[PDB]
Amino acid sequence: QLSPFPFDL
Amino acid sequence: GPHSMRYYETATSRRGLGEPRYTSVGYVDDKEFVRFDSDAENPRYEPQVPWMEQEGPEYWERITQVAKGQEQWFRVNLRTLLGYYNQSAGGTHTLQRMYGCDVGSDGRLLRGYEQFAYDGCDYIALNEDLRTWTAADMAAQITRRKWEQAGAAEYYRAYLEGECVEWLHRYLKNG
Amino acid sequence: SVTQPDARVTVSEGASLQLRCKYSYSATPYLFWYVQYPRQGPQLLLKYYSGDPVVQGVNGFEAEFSKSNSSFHLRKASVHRSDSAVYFCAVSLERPYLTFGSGTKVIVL
Amino acid sequence: AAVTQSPRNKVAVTGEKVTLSCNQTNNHNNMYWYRQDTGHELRLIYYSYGAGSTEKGDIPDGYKASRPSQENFSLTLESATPSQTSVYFCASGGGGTLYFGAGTRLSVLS
Repeated sequence: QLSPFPFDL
Repeated sequence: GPHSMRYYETATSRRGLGEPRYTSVGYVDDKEFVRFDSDAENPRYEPQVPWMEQEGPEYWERITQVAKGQEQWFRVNLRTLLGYYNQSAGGTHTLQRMYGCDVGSDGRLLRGYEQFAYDGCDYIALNEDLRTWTAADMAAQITRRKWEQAGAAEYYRAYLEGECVEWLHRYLKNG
Repeated sequence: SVTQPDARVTVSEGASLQLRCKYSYSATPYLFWYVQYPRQGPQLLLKYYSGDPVVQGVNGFEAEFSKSNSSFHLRKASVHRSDSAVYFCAVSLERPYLTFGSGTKVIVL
Repeated sequence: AAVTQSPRNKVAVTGEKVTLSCNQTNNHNNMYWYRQDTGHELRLIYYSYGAGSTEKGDIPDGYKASRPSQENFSLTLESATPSQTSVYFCASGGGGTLYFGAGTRLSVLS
Protein backbone atom coordinates (compact mmCIF):
# COMPACT_ATOMS: atom_id res chain seq x y z
CA GLN A 1 0.00 0.00 0.00
CA LEU A 2 1.05 3.65 0.35
CA SER A 3 2.01 5.75 3.39
CA PRO A 4 -0.47 8.50 4.24
CA PHE A 5 0.08 12.18 3.51
CA PRO A 6 3.09 13.69 5.38
CA PHE A 7 3.15 16.46 8.02
CA ASP A 8 3.94 19.97 6.82
CA LEU A 9 7.57 20.99 6.79
CA GLY B 1 14.86 -14.83 5.62
CA PRO B 2 13.90 -11.14 6.32
CA HIS B 3 12.39 -9.17 3.36
CA SER B 4 11.73 -5.46 2.90
CA MET B 5 9.92 -2.68 1.01
CA ARG B 6 10.97 0.84 0.08
CA TYR B 7 9.55 3.85 -1.80
CA TYR B 8 11.53 6.83 -3.09
CA GLU B 9 9.61 10.02 -3.80
CA THR B 10 11.80 12.62 -5.55
CA ALA B 11 10.89 16.17 -6.64
CA THR B 12 12.78 18.75 -8.71
CA SER B 13 11.59 22.34 -9.02
CA ARG B 14 13.21 24.60 -11.59
CA ARG B 15 13.05 27.62 -13.90
CA GLY B 16 10.08 27.90 -16.25
CA LEU B 17 8.31 24.58 -15.72
CA GLY B 18 6.57 25.53 -12.46
CA GLU B 19 5.29 22.11 -11.43
CA PRO B 20 8.19 20.00 -10.06
CA ARG B 21 9.41 16.79 -11.69
CA TYR B 22 7.74 14.08 -9.58
CA THR B 23 9.31 10.60 -9.53
CA SER B 24 7.77 8.03 -7.24
CA VAL B 25 9.54 4.67 -7.44
CA GLY B 26 9.07 1.66 -5.12
CA TYR B 27 11.14 -1.48 -4.54
CA VAL B 28 10.12 -4.80 -2.91
CA ASP B 29 13.12 -6.63 -1.47
CA ASP B 30 15.47 -4.93 -3.96
CA LYS B 31 13.59 -5.11 -7.17
CA GLU B 32 11.64 -2.25 -8.82
CA PHE B 33 7.93 -3.00 -8.91
CA VAL B 34 6.20 0.37 -9.43
CA ARG B 35 6.87 3.74 -11.05
CA PHE B 36 5.22 7.14 -11.44
CA ASP B 37 6.75 9.84 -13.71
CA SER B 38 5.07 13.26 -13.62
CA ASP B 39 6.65 13.66 -17.04
CA ALA B 40 4.61 10.88 -18.56
CA GLU B 41 1.90 11.90 -21.05
CA ASN B 42 -0.60 10.55 -18.50
CA PRO B 43 0.72 10.32 -14.90
CA ARG B 44 -0.20 7.08 -13.08
CA TYR B 45 1.36 4.25 -11.03
CA GLU B 46 2.26 1.35 -13.31
CA PRO B 47 3.62 -2.15 -12.62
CA GLN B 48 7.25 -2.80 -13.43
CA VAL B 49 6.87 -6.51 -13.00
CA PRO B 50 4.46 -9.22 -14.16
CA TRP B 51 3.22 -10.37 -10.70
CA MET B 52 1.91 -6.84 -10.18
CA GLU B 53 -0.56 -7.44 -13.00
CA GLN B 54 -2.92 -9.28 -10.69
CA GLU B 55 -4.27 -6.09 -9.09
CA GLY B 56 -7.76 -4.73 -9.68
CA PRO B 57 -7.92 -1.28 -11.37
CA GLU B 58 -9.25 -0.19 -7.98
CA TYR B 59 -5.71 -0.58 -6.62
CA TRP B 60 -4.00 1.38 -9.36
CA GLU B 61 -6.78 3.92 -8.98
CA ARG B 62 -6.43 5.43 -5.50
CA ILE B 63 -2.79 4.48 -5.42
CA THR B 64 -2.36 7.08 -8.20
CA GLN B 65 -4.34 9.74 -6.42
CA VAL B 66 -1.95 9.42 -3.49
CA ALA B 67 0.78 10.28 -5.95
CA LYS B 68 -1.21 13.08 -7.50
CA GLY B 69 -1.42 14.17 -3.87
CA GLN B 70 2.26 13.91 -3.02
CA GLU B 71 2.98 16.04 -6.08
CA GLN B 72 1.11 18.88 -4.39
CA TRP B 73 2.95 18.20 -1.15
CA PHE B 74 6.34 18.50 -2.80
CA ARG B 75 5.44 21.58 -4.84
CA VAL B 76 4.22 23.11 -1.58
CA ASN B 77 7.04 22.10 0.74
CA LEU B 78 9.80 22.58 -1.82
CA ARG B 79 8.64 26.19 -1.44
CA THR B 80 8.75 26.57 2.34
CA LEU B 81 12.20 24.86 2.34
CA LEU B 82 13.43 27.34 -0.21
CA GLY B 83 12.35 29.71 2.53
CA TYR B 84 13.86 28.03 5.58
CA TYR B 85 17.18 28.41 3.78
CA ASN B 86 16.70 31.86 2.21
CA GLN B 87 17.38 30.99 -1.44
CA SER B 88 16.34 32.52 -4.75
CA ALA B 89 12.97 31.76 -6.28
CA GLY B 90 14.64 31.03 -9.62
CA GLY B 91 17.18 28.53 -8.37
CA THR B 92 16.42 24.85 -8.97
CA HIS B 93 16.24 22.46 -5.97
CA THR B 94 15.35 18.86 -5.04
CA LEU B 95 13.27 17.52 -2.15
CA GLN B 96 13.31 13.82 -1.57
CA ARG B 97 11.51 11.40 0.74
CA MET B 98 11.94 7.71 1.46
CA TYR B 99 10.00 5.32 3.63
CA GLY B 100 9.06 1.69 3.96
CA CYS B 101 8.97 -1.35 6.19
CA ASP B 102 11.50 -4.14 6.80
CA VAL B 103 9.71 -7.22 8.10
CA GLY B 104 11.59 -9.73 10.19
CA SER B 105 11.77 -13.41 9.40
CA ASP B 106 8.59 -14.13 11.41
CA GLY B 107 6.74 -11.44 9.50
CA ARG B 108 6.43 -8.72 12.14
CA LEU B 109 8.07 -5.35 11.40
CA LEU B 110 11.81 -5.29 12.08
CA ARG B 111 12.50 -1.71 11.07
CA GLY B 112 10.44 1.23 9.91
CA TYR B 113 11.58 4.12 7.64
CA GLU B 114 10.71 7.74 7.07
CA GLN B 115 13.24 10.34 6.04
CA PHE B 116 13.60 13.45 3.88
CA ALA B 117 16.60 15.05 2.18
CA TYR B 118 16.79 18.47 0.57
CA ASP B 119 19.31 18.81 -2.27
CA GLY B 120 21.39 15.67 -1.60
CA CYS B 121 21.97 16.66 2.01
CA ASP B 122 20.04 14.82 4.72
CA TYR B 123 17.33 16.75 6.49
CA ILE B 124 15.03 14.91 8.89
CA ALA B 125 14.61 11.18 9.59
CA LEU B 126 12.68 8.99 11.99
CA ASN B 127 14.94 6.92 14.28
CA GLU B 128 14.83 3.16 14.49
CA ASP B 129 12.73 3.56 17.62
CA LEU B 130 9.91 5.09 15.58
CA ARG B 131 9.50 7.67 18.34
CA THR B 132 12.28 10.22 18.05
CA TRP B 133 13.65 12.25 15.11
CA THR B 134 17.07 13.52 14.03
CA ALA B 135 17.59 16.97 12.55
CA ALA B 136 20.41 17.92 10.20
CA ASP B 137 20.68 21.69 10.71
CA MET B 138 18.63 24.71 11.81
CA ALA B 139 15.69 24.27 9.42
CA ALA B 140 15.62 20.49 9.88
CA GLN B 141 15.50 21.36 13.56
CA ILE B 142 12.39 23.53 13.08
CA THR B 143 10.35 20.91 11.21
CA ARG B 144 11.41 18.50 13.91
CA ARG B 145 10.17 20.64 16.80
CA LYS B 146 6.68 20.93 15.38
CA TRP B 147 6.66 17.33 14.16
CA GLU B 148 7.62 16.37 17.67
CA GLN B 149 4.72 18.30 19.22
CA ALA B 150 2.22 17.17 16.56
CA GLY B 151 3.27 13.61 17.31
CA ALA B 152 4.60 12.98 13.84
CA ALA B 153 6.23 9.71 14.86
CA GLU B 154 2.96 8.14 16.02
CA TYR B 155 1.39 9.16 12.70
CA TYR B 156 3.90 7.38 10.47
CA ARG B 157 4.10 4.72 13.15
CA ALA B 158 0.52 3.76 12.29
CA TYR B 159 1.64 2.89 8.78
CA LEU B 160 5.19 1.55 9.13
CA GLU B 161 3.92 -0.69 11.94
CA GLY B 162 0.88 -2.43 10.50
CA GLU B 163 -0.50 -1.08 7.22
CA CYS B 164 2.81 -1.08 5.24
CA VAL B 165 3.89 -4.55 6.48
CA GLU B 166 0.46 -6.12 6.02
CA TRP B 167 0.96 -5.09 2.40
CA LEU B 168 4.57 -6.15 1.92
CA HIS B 169 3.14 -9.55 2.78
CA ARG B 170 0.29 -8.87 0.32
CA TYR B 171 3.00 -8.39 -2.32
CA LEU B 172 5.34 -11.21 -1.40
CA LYS B 173 2.39 -13.59 -1.87
CA ASN B 174 2.12 -12.63 -5.57
CA GLY B 175 5.58 -14.03 -6.20
CA SER C 1 -17.42 5.20 6.96
CA VAL C 2 -17.72 6.13 10.66
CA THR C 3 -21.09 5.64 12.37
CA GLN C 4 -22.25 6.94 15.76
CA PRO C 5 -25.29 4.82 16.73
CA ASP C 6 -26.95 7.23 19.12
CA ALA C 7 -27.79 10.74 17.95
CA ARG C 8 -29.45 11.86 21.17
CA VAL C 9 -27.84 10.83 24.46
CA THR C 10 -28.63 12.35 27.86
CA VAL C 11 -27.30 11.64 31.37
CA SER C 12 -27.82 13.30 34.73
CA GLU C 13 -25.30 15.74 36.07
CA GLY C 14 -22.43 13.78 37.61
CA ALA C 15 -23.21 10.43 36.08
CA SER C 16 -20.77 8.77 33.75
CA LEU C 17 -20.99 9.14 29.98
CA GLN C 18 -19.87 7.04 27.01
CA LEU C 19 -20.37 7.76 23.30
CA ARG C 20 -19.84 4.84 20.91
CA CYS C 21 -18.36 4.89 17.43
CA LYS C 22 -17.61 2.29 14.74
CA TYR C 23 -15.40 2.60 11.68
CA SER C 24 -15.56 0.35 8.63
CA TYR C 25 -12.10 0.44 7.08
CA SER C 26 -9.79 -2.01 5.34
CA ALA C 27 -7.23 -1.23 8.00
CA THR C 28 -5.91 0.88 10.89
CA PRO C 29 -7.07 4.54 10.33
CA TYR C 30 -6.62 7.69 12.36
CA LEU C 31 -9.40 8.38 14.84
CA PHE C 32 -10.42 11.66 16.47
CA TRP C 33 -13.19 13.01 18.69
CA TYR C 34 -14.29 16.60 18.11
CA VAL C 35 -16.77 18.36 20.37
CA GLN C 36 -18.92 21.20 19.09
CA TYR C 37 -20.32 23.81 21.45
CA PRO C 38 -23.46 25.51 20.04
CA ARG C 39 -22.78 28.48 17.75
CA GLN C 40 -19.11 27.44 17.41
CA GLY C 41 -16.74 25.30 15.42
CA PRO C 42 -15.75 21.74 16.40
CA GLN C 43 -12.92 21.40 18.88
CA LEU C 44 -10.31 18.63 18.98
CA LEU C 45 -11.14 16.66 22.16
CA LEU C 46 -8.66 13.77 21.81
CA LYS C 47 -6.90 11.75 19.11
CA TYR C 48 -5.35 8.36 18.42
CA TYR C 49 -2.64 7.81 15.79
CA SER C 50 -0.70 4.76 17.09
CA GLY C 51 0.19 3.26 20.46
CA ASP C 52 -1.86 3.01 23.66
CA PRO C 53 -5.40 2.11 22.54
CA VAL C 54 -6.34 4.36 25.46
CA VAL C 55 -5.98 8.07 24.76
CA GLN C 56 -6.34 11.02 27.13
CA GLY C 57 -8.09 14.28 26.33
CA VAL C 58 -8.81 17.77 27.54
CA ASN C 59 -11.37 17.90 30.38
CA GLY C 60 -11.22 14.34 31.77
CA PHE C 61 -12.10 12.80 28.44
CA GLU C 62 -10.66 9.55 27.25
CA ALA C 63 -11.34 7.08 24.49
CA GLU C 64 -10.37 3.49 23.82
CA PHE C 65 -9.38 2.04 20.46
CA SER C 66 -10.17 -1.54 19.44
CA LYS C 67 -9.16 -3.12 16.15
CA SER C 68 -11.05 -6.26 17.29
CA ASN C 69 -14.46 -4.62 17.66
CA SER C 70 -13.36 -1.80 15.31
CA SER C 71 -14.54 0.96 17.59
CA PHE C 72 -13.29 4.16 19.20
CA HIS C 73 -15.75 4.67 22.07
CA LEU C 74 -15.54 7.91 24.06
CA ARG C 75 -16.10 8.34 27.82
CA LYS C 76 -16.03 10.84 30.64
CA ALA C 77 -15.97 9.88 34.31
CA SER C 78 -18.24 12.65 35.71
CA VAL C 79 -20.11 14.89 33.27
CA HIS C 80 -20.88 18.36 34.65
CA ARG C 81 -23.45 20.81 33.25
CA SER C 82 -20.98 22.43 30.86
CA ASP C 83 -20.33 19.19 28.99
CA SER C 84 -23.66 19.39 27.09
CA ALA C 85 -23.04 19.72 23.36
CA VAL C 86 -22.68 17.66 20.20
CA TYR C 87 -19.86 15.14 19.87
CA PHE C 88 -18.46 14.01 16.52
CA CYS C 89 -16.36 10.98 15.62
CA ALA C 90 -14.01 11.51 12.71
CA VAL C 91 -11.62 9.27 10.85
CA SER C 92 -8.98 9.90 8.13
CA LEU C 93 -7.10 7.41 5.93
CA GLU C 94 -7.15 9.76 2.95
CA ARG C 95 -5.13 12.97 2.57
CA PRO C 96 -5.76 15.00 5.79
CA TYR C 97 -9.49 14.55 5.36
CA LEU C 98 -11.75 14.14 8.32
CA THR C 99 -14.95 12.40 7.58
CA PHE C 100 -17.21 12.94 10.61
CA GLY C 101 -20.17 10.98 11.86
CA SER C 102 -23.81 11.92 12.44
CA GLY C 103 -22.62 13.02 15.89
CA THR C 104 -24.43 12.94 19.22
CA LYS C 105 -26.23 15.69 21.20
CA VAL C 106 -25.19 15.06 24.75
CA ILE C 107 -27.45 16.62 27.39
CA VAL C 108 -27.11 16.92 31.21
CA LEU C 109 -29.70 17.69 34.01
CA ALA D 1 -7.96 28.39 16.86
CA ALA D 2 -6.46 31.38 14.95
CA VAL D 3 -8.55 30.72 11.85
CA THR D 4 -11.05 33.49 11.16
CA GLN D 5 -13.99 33.61 8.71
CA SER D 6 -15.84 36.66 7.41
CA PRO D 7 -18.61 37.65 7.49
CA ARG D 8 -19.84 35.92 10.62
CA ASN D 9 -23.24 35.84 8.86
CA LYS D 10 -24.23 36.33 5.22
CA VAL D 11 -27.55 36.69 3.38
CA ALA D 12 -27.62 35.28 -0.12
CA VAL D 13 -30.41 35.71 -2.64
CA THR D 14 -31.30 32.92 -5.07
CA GLY D 15 -29.07 32.99 -8.14
CA GLU D 16 -26.58 35.43 -6.56
CA LYS D 17 -22.93 34.47 -6.45
CA VAL D 18 -21.54 34.56 -2.90
CA THR D 19 -17.87 34.12 -1.99
CA LEU D 20 -17.06 33.14 1.60
CA SER D 21 -13.54 34.12 2.67
CA CYS D 22 -11.06 32.56 5.13
CA ASN D 23 -7.91 33.60 6.97
CA GLN D 24 -5.53 31.59 9.12
CA THR D 25 -2.39 32.33 11.15
CA ASN D 26 -1.47 28.72 11.92
CA ASN D 27 0.97 28.85 9.01
CA HIS D 28 -0.73 25.63 7.94
CA ASN D 29 -0.48 24.31 4.39
CA ASN D 30 -3.70 22.31 4.23
CA MET D 31 -6.93 24.28 4.42
CA TYR D 32 -10.52 23.04 4.03
CA TRP D 33 -14.19 24.03 3.60
CA TYR D 34 -16.86 21.98 5.37
CA ARG D 35 -20.60 22.71 5.43
CA GLN D 36 -22.83 21.89 8.40
CA ASP D 37 -26.49 21.94 7.57
CA THR D 38 -28.63 21.39 10.61
CA GLY D 39 -25.96 21.18 13.32
CA HIS D 40 -25.15 17.60 12.19
CA GLU D 41 -22.30 16.10 10.24
CA LEU D 42 -20.01 18.56 8.46
CA ARG D 43 -19.09 17.51 4.95
CA LEU D 44 -16.05 18.53 2.93
CA ILE D 45 -16.78 20.66 -0.14
CA TYR D 46 -13.38 21.96 -1.22
CA TYR D 47 -9.81 22.09 0.14
CA SER D 48 -6.25 23.03 -0.85
CA TYR D 49 -2.92 21.24 -0.21
CA GLY D 50 -1.13 24.58 -0.55
CA ALA D 51 -1.25 28.07 -2.08
CA GLY D 52 -2.41 27.40 -5.65
CA SER D 53 -4.07 24.01 -5.08
CA THR D 54 -7.79 23.25 -5.36
CA GLU D 55 -9.20 19.83 -4.64
CA LYS D 56 -12.86 18.91 -4.84
CA GLY D 57 -14.28 17.42 -1.66
CA ASP D 58 -17.30 15.14 -1.39
CA ILE D 59 -19.78 17.77 -2.62
CA PRO D 60 -18.19 20.51 -4.72
CA ASP D 61 -21.13 20.74 -7.13
CA GLY D 62 -22.17 24.37 -7.50
CA TYR D 63 -18.98 25.43 -5.72
CA LYS D 64 -15.69 27.02 -6.81
CA ALA D 65 -12.58 27.65 -4.70
CA SER D 66 -9.38 29.66 -4.62
CA ARG D 67 -6.14 29.47 -2.67
CA PRO D 68 -4.31 32.67 -3.67
CA SER D 69 -2.12 32.55 -0.58
CA GLN D 70 -0.88 30.64 2.44
CA GLU D 71 -3.74 31.76 4.70
CA ASN D 72 -6.46 33.02 2.37
CA PHE D 73 -8.86 30.39 1.17
CA SER D 74 -12.06 31.50 -0.61
CA LEU D 75 -15.13 29.34 -1.16
CA THR D 76 -17.51 30.54 -3.88
CA LEU D 77 -21.16 29.77 -4.47
CA GLU D 78 -21.74 29.82 -8.20
CA SER D 79 -25.47 30.50 -7.86
CA ALA D 80 -27.14 30.46 -4.44
CA THR D 81 -30.13 28.17 -3.99
CA PRO D 82 -32.20 27.26 -0.93
CA SER D 83 -30.64 23.80 -0.51
CA GLN D 84 -27.20 25.40 -0.49
CA THR D 85 -27.83 27.17 2.80
CA SER D 86 -26.07 26.14 6.02
CA VAL D 87 -23.17 26.98 8.35
CA TYR D 88 -19.87 26.77 6.52
CA PHE D 89 -16.63 25.95 8.37
CA CYS D 90 -13.10 26.73 7.20
CA ALA D 91 -10.32 24.61 8.73
CA SER D 92 -6.51 24.50 8.46
CA GLY D 93 -4.04 21.82 9.52
CA GLY D 94 -0.50 20.53 9.20
CA GLY D 95 -1.77 17.04 8.43
CA GLY D 96 -3.32 14.88 11.12
CA THR D 97 -5.16 17.51 13.11
CA LEU D 98 -7.61 20.15 11.80
CA TYR D 99 -8.29 23.58 13.29
CA PHE D 100 -11.80 24.87 12.42
CA GLY D 101 -12.94 28.48 12.44
CA ALA D 102 -16.02 30.19 13.88
CA GLY D 103 -17.94 29.29 10.74
CA THR D 104 -20.37 31.38 8.71
CA ARG D 105 -24.10 31.01 9.16
CA LEU D 106 -25.07 31.72 5.51
CA SER D 107 -28.78 31.91 4.71
CA VAL D 108 -30.47 31.86 1.28
CA LEU D 109 -33.46 34.09 0.40
CA SER D 110 -36.00 33.77 -2.49
